[PDB]
Amino acid sequence: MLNAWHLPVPPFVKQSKDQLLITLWLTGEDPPQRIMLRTEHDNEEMSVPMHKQRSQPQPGVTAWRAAIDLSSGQPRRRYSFKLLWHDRQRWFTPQGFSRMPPARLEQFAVDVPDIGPQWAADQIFYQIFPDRFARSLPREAEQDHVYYHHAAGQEIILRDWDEPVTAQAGGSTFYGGDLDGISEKLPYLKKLGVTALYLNPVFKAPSVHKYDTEDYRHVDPQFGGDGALLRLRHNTQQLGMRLVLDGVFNHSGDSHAWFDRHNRGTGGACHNPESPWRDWYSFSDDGTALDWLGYASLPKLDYQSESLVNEIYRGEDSIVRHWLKAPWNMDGWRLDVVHMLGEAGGARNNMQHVAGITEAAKETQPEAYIVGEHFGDARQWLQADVEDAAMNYRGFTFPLWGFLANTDISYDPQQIDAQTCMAWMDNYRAGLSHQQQLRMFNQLDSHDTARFKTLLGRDIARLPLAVVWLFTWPGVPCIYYGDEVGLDGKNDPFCRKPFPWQVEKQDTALFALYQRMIALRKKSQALRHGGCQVLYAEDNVVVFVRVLNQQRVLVAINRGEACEVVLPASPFLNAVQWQCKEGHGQLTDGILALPAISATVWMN
Amino acid sequence: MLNAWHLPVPPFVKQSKDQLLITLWLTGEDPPQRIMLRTEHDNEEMSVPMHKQRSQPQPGVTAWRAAIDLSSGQPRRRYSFKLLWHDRQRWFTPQGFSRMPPARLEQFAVDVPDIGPQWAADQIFYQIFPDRFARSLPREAEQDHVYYHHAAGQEIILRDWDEPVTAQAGGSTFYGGDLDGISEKLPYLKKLGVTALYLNPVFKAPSVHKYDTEDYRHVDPQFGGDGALLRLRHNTQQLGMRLVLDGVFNHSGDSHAWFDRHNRGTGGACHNPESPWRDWYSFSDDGTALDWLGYASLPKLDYQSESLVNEIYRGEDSIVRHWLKAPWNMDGWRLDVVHMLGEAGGARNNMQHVAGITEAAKETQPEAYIVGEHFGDARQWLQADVEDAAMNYRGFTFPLWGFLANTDISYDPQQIDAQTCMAWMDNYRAGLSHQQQLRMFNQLDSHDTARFKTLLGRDIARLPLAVVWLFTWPGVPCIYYGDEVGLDGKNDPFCRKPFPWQVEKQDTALFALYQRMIALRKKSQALRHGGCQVLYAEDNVVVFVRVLNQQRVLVAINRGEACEVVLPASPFLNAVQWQCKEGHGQLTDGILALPAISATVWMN
Repeated sequence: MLNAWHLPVPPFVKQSKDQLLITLWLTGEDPPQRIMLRTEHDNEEMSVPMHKQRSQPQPGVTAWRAAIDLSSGQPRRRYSFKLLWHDRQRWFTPQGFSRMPPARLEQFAVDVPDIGPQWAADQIFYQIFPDRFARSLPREAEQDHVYYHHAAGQEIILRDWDEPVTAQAGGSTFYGGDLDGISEKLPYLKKLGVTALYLNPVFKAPSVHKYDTEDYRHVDPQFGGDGALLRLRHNTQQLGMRLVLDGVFNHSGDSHAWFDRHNRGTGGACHNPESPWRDWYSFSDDGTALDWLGYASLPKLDYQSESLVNEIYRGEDSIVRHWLKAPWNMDGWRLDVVHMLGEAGGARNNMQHVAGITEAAKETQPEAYIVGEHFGDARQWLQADVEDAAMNYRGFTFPLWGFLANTDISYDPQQIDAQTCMAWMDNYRAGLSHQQQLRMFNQLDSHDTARFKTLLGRDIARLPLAVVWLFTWPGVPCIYYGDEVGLDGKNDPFCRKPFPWQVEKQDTALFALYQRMIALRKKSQALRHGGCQVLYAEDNVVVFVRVLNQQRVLVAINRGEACEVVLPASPFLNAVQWQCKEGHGQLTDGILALPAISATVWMN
Repeated sequence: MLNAWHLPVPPFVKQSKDQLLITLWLTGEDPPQRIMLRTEHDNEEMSVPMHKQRSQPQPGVTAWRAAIDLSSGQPRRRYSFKLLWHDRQRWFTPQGFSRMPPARLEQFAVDVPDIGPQWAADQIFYQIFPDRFARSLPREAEQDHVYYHHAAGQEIILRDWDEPVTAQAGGSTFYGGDLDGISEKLPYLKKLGVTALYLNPVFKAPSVHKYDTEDYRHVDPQFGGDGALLRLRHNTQQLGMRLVLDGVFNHSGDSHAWFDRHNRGTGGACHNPESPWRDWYSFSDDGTALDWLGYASLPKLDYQSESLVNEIYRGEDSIVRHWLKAPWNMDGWRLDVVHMLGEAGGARNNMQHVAGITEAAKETQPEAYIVGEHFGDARQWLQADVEDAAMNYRGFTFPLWGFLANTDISYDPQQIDAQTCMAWMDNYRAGLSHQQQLRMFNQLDSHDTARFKTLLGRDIARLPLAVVWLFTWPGVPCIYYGDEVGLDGKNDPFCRKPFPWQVEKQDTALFALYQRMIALRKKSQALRHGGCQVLYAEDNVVVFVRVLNQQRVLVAINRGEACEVVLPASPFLNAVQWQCKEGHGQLTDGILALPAISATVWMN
C-alpha cells in the first residue's frame, strides 16, 4: 500500500539562503502524479509544485522537494502536502493521511526566524518547593521564629523534618527548607544530571507555599533573603544550571500592603476606599474583594489599572523585568493561573496582558523562558505566541495518567488504549510548530497533583515506563523533587512530603534510571532537538522514533504482559546499527521482542 | 444501545434569570451513574453536577440538567459532557461521543450575553457587483466617460449588457451599472425575498473591480456617487433593507492619493521619499514597494504607522467610522483580504488590527456587522472575537464544492462522500459559537470564484440541492447576483456577467426555488435561530434537521441514484405532522424514500 512520511526536522527541513526546504517521502502502489506544498505565504494559503528527484534517498522510496521563500513574511513556517491524482485527492499531514483539507493548527510547522529560548531545548528541569527539600545547618534566628497566618487563623507549626505531614494546617506547616539547602545540595543534582531548577514562590508571604504574595521585590525571611538567592543564582551559574522562579500575577495575598485585609498595617484596599490601589483590586457593590476561587487568602488583580500594568510588567522597574535584570538576570518566569490574569476581576483582555509581559521580559532577557500553567486546552495562549512554552499537562502528563494509571485530571476512572493516547498526544502536538514542540514543559506530577507513584495504585510496577517515556518525548522534561528517589503522596497537603536524605529511605533503583535517560538524552541530539513519528500504537504497546539528520532513536512501551509486535515496515527502521541503550527487549528483523511492562530504547 | 443528544439552543440551552440551565438527552442500555458538566469560568474548566430529571421529556428519554452562573464569567461560555461510570468514562461533544477529553475550541459554546449583530441570522443577502448589475435609464453626465487605465496600459472599454464578456481587458470592460440601477431594481429583490445588500467595492477606482480604492472619502462617478449611495441607502432604510459596504483595507490603489504611482498626483509615496505617507507603505531597497501579490496596483499598507491607524480606524472620522455614522448609516463592512492586514508589509500583528477596524466599526455603529474575506480557515480569528462572521468558504462553500461539484479551492481532482463531507462541516461548526454559526456568511460562489452552475459540469442536476442547503444550513445566506436566474460564468473575468433582465433568458425555474426557500427561511424560527444535527450521513445522502423549542424542519439530499434509507431513531423524530414543503422524498416511519437528485424538506 501507499504510505508517506515526513517529520519537521533537518533530514527533510534544510535551510539554504532565503529558501527553506521541505521534503517528503513516498513508498507504495498507485503513486500520485503531482504533489503540491500548501504553505502560508504571509497568511495566504497557497500551493507550490513539488519536484520529483532522480536521486532515491533510501531504495524503493522516492523523495519530492520544494521551497518556501524565507526572505519575506512571518516566522512561523506552516505547511502541508497535497498529493494529486487525476480524480483522487489525499492530504498528508502531521496527523497523517486525510481526505478533507486540514486546519491551520493541525499541520507541520517550523519557527525559521526562531527568536525564542533556544537554550532549554536540551535541558532537564528539577522542580522544588523550597520548604520541603533541604534544611540548611547555620539558621538565622528569623528562619525559625513562629508567626501568625491571619489567612488561616492559627500560628504556623514549626516541625522537625522527620515529623509526619498532617491534614491539619496544610498551607501553614513549615519544615524549613531554604535556597541555602539547595545551594548546599547543588552537588546532589549535578551528579543526578539536573540542568535547571524551577523555583516555587521565594518572595515575602505568610504561607508555606508563599503564593499569598506580600512583596514582589524581596525574598521571604523563612525561605531566606535576597541573600539566600544571590547565592543560588551565582553558584548555579558556574555549574551550568538554569533558574526559573514562580510568579503569581493573577493575584496577591490578602496581607500584601496593596490589598491589606488584616488591618495589620496601612494602605490596604480592603477596609480603606481611597487606597492609591483601590482600582488595582476589584470589589462589588457589597464591597468585598474579588478573590481567586473563593480563597479569601488570594485577592484578584485588575489589570485595567494603567498603574498595575506598570508595577507588573510595563514600567522600567516592573516586577517582571525586575527579577530578570541586573543583579539577578534570572533565567525566566513561571505563570501561575496564566489563563486567569485579566481586568475587572475576570479574564477581560487576558491575551492582552499575557502577551504584554512576555514582551517586557524579552526586552530585558531576549533568551528568557516563560511557561503557562494550563491544565486544559492551552493551544492559543501559544497559537498566539504570548508564551515561549506551556506546562504540558494536556499533551504529556494526563495522557500517561489514563494509559498507565487509569485516571484523569479529576481522579475519576479513565479507560484508554495506546491508539487513543497516541492520537490525543499527536493531535495536541500537531497544533504546535516543531520548535514549539521542543520547549514544552512535559512532566508527570507536581505540587498541584498527587505524587505519580501513589496514583498508579496497584500498577506501581509501571512507574519505570513513565520515567522512561518522560525523557524520550519531545520537549523539555522536568522532575518534581522526591520523584527520582521514589517518593510518595496523595494530593495536597500530602504531595508536599519532606525529602528523605538518609539512603535507607531512597529507592536508588529508580535514581539510576533518571541518570541514564538523563545522560543518554544529553548524548542524543535525537531525543532533544529531533522530530517524532509514532510507529505502532494499539491495545497495550506504543512505539515511536525521534529523528534528526542521521541519528535515530526507537522506543517501545508496553503496559501489558510481554509480547511480540510486527512493526509495519518503515524507512526509520532501516538504521545501520540497532545498538540497544535501555530496556530488555530485542528488535529482530522487524519483529519486536518485549518483556512484560517494558520500556525499551534503541539508538545509533 | 447507549446514545445521547444535545444542541445549544432551547429546549436544552435555556436562559433563566442569572443562570443558563443546560440539559442532555439519553437513550440506551447501561445508563451512566453520574454525569458532570464541564464549563469555563474565565478559562477555568470546572465541574457542575448534573441531576437526572423526574419528568422524562419523551418515551425512551432520560434527561439530566445543571446550571451555569451568568453573574460572572465571560460571555461565550464553552461547555461539554463528561459521563462517568464506575470504571470507564465517556465524553459527549458536538462531534459526538468520544474517548479523548475534548479540545477547548471544539466544545459546545453559547454567547450569553450576545454582543454581535443578532439581526444577522434573520437576513437574507444579495451581493451586488455594481458596473455589471443594473444600468439606470437616466445616465449622468460623466457616468459614460472613458479614461486611461494606466494600471492596464490601455483605455477602459465601454460596452452594453448583451455583449459577450471577454477574457482580455479584464479590469477595463465596463457595462454601466450604478447605485441608482440598484435602487430601481429593489422591486426585483423584494420579490426574491432579500432583506439586506452586500455591496462590493464602491469607492472611487479607475479599474472595474474597485479594489484599487482611489478616494476612500467619495463614491466613484461611474458607479453612482455620494448622493446615489445616500439614495440607495434612503431606499433600503425605508423599504427596510440593510446595506453593508466593502472595506478594501489591506491596501490602497496604486493611483490613489497616498501612493500616486502615476505622475498625475502629488505627495505620493511612490516617487517622493520624504512624503508624510512613506510609512503608510513598506518598501524594499530597489525602491519597489510591497505590492499585493505582486500586483503593483494595490500596494500593501504598513500598519505599524500610527498615522494610518487613525486614518483607517482609530481616528474619529476614520474611513471605517465614517460610513457607519450619519449621513450614511451603513450596517457594517466586508474586509476584502482581511487576513494579510498587518505591519512590515506583511501580517505582523494581524489580529491586533483586524479587531481594531471591527472595534472602530462597533464604537460608531454599536450594532454593526463586520465580515472578513477568508478563503481558508478563519477559526482562530473567530475564537478571538475579532470578526462577527466571515465569507464561509471553508465552513460551507468548499465542503459543498467537494461533495456536489467534486472540486477543491485551486484543483478539480477531488472525490468525497457524504460522511467525509459532513465531519468537515460539523468540525468547522464546533470551533464556532452558535451565535456566530448563524452569523456565518454562507454563499456558493462569488466574484473571486467560478460560477457554481459551471462547476457542476455535466451534473447541473444537483444545483437544486445546493440551493436548499444555502438557506437551510445554519448561517445567513448571501445569494450572489445572477445564480437565482441561472446566470453562468467561470473565473474572476467570467463570473461577473451582466444580470440578464430578459425573462426568456432567465431559468425562471431556479428563481422559483429561491423564493420558496427564502420565504420558508423567513417563516421559520428554526432555519434562522435554531440548532442543527446531522442524523444520517452516507454516500450521496445527507439528512439533517434544524430544531428549536417545539418547531422542527427536516431536510434530506441525494446527489445520486434514488433509494430508500433506514433513518436511525431519535427524540427529534416524534414530530406531530412533518408537512412536506419541498422535494419528492416521502417519509414512511423512519424509512425514507429518496428520489434521485432530490432536495426534499419537511416541517411541523
